[PDB]
Amino acid sequence: RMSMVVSGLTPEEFMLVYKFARKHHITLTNLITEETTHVVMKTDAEFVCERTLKYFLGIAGGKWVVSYFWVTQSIKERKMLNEHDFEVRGDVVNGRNHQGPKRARESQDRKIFRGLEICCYGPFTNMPTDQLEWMVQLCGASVVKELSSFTLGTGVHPIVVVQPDAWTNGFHAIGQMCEAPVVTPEWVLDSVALYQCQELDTYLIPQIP
Ligand code: NI
Repeated sequence: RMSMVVSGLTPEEFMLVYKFARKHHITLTNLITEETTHVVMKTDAEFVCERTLKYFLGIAGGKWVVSYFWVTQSIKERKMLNEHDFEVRGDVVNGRNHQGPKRARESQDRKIFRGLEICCYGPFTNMPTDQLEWMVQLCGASVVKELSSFTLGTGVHPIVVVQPDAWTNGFHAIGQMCEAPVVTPEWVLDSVALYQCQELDTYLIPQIP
């Protein structure tokens, strides 16, 4: 009916959130799933959090993404306060005032990656490939697993995502094996924090033609 996960807390802080749940009758899980309604981030006084995977998947899902002060307040006042009044404004990498989760929460009709074909190519450390894929799918994109498996005809646009630093002979040769733009994960990541497709320009990768 209403389910939660948390990111960046401490055993103590978690203890607190459990209390919250216990009282207000909220479900609590370790893993974030389609069902998870809420994601609670540790933040600074101005509601800036670290960029965590739960952060990202949270936004992708359009779920509620609130600062930890949501909790301590609803405790400090024996009442569940307004999700709205505690949301997350930004994060350490993308700026402290970019108000992402709000959009996504209110942009579920027009998802940024509506009508895309995305292939997360090669090894992904930092993040399980399939979690990334899940992420973009949540944003309307369609996942492809094989470079050779991109659809044809226009209207649809294909994109390749690689984590360059994760390899050990040529990941610049990609433009050869297919006719797609190549970018680093950061494209996606920012596209998701901000909830707005980004200038691949900044993310493109040199293809050995
Ligand atoms: Ni076009």
